Order: sequence, then structure tokens, then C-alpha cells
Amino acid sequence: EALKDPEVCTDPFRLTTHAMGVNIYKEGQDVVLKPDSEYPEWLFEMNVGPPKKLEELDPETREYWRLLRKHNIWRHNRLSKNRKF
RNA sequence: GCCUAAAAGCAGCCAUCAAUUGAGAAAGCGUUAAAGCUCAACAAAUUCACCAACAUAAUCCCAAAAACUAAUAACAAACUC
Ligand SMILES: [Mg+2]
Ligand SMILES: [Mg+2]
Ligand SMILES: [Mg+2]
Ligand SMILES: [Mg+2]
Repeated sequence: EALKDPEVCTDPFRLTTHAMGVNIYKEGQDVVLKPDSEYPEWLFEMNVGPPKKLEELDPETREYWRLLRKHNIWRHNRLSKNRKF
């Protein structure tokens, strides 16, 4: 009762060559890495780092108000920490 | 994600990102651990809503009573006329 024993057989090479965890069935057939001429641009056109900020988003789009609602929930949780019930 | 017999939002430590118009890797109950009951977010309305209240002694309680007819009243000394 643990995880799969197969984990990075040749870590310096195989992991760069392709991903082995995508194959789920017992029949071992690993998929090719599909070089950069296959995936579309939206894969690289997304933030792959730290998220944005409320003092950086513009108050005319929806993600700004989404982050503001998240911060409002956080503030309510911080304030309601003294629930004596 | 680690630790742990188990740590599923909730012994704990670190991150706290991600779709939906909209729901915190979760602010409180609950389970050994789950489950389950709530809170905050949308859609449904919108009275006001922050703190303030706390026992008793011994012979027998201790004037009786009275919320509205006009009050800078009146009655009241060895004071003063
Ligand atoms: Mg959203
Ligand atoms: Mg609610
Ligand atoms: Mg008593
Ligand atoms: Mg007199």
C-alpha cells in the first residue's frame, strides 16, 4: 500500500526525453515529448511564477474583483478568529 | 505538500494557487480518522441591532400611602422685622 515503484529510472536522461507518469495502464507505452512545434502558444502565454496583485490589477476586469473577494474572505476569516461558540 | 496508526478545511509545519456570475487549500462544532452541521461569495431580501444584566444571618418586615387640577408654592428657628 504505497506509491508506484517506477520513478525516474534514468533521471538525468529519461525525464528530459519524455514523461513516464502519463502512462497509467500496465502496458508500458510512454508518449513522446512532442517538441515545441506541437503545443500551441497559450501554454507558454501563461504566468508560471508568482501570482498578480490587487495593487497591480485594473478595477475594470473580473479577475480584479475575484482577487478582491478572495481578500474579503481572508479578512472576514481573520476577524472571526475569536468565535466563542 | 510533510509528520503521523490515521491528520480528508480543521495535534501540528510550509505554501494559500486554480474553473465557474459566484465558494477560504477553510473562520467555528463534529469523527480515531471520514462523514455530517454551520460561517463567510453569487444569485433572494433588504425594521433596528458595539459594550453594557452579579446570593446571602441569625427575637419581628418596618410610618401608612401616592406616576398629573397649574410650585422659584406653602409649612418650617435662639435668625430678622
Ligand atoms: Mg472567478
Ligand atoms: Mg451565508
Ligand atoms: Mg445560593
Ligand atoms: Mg415661621
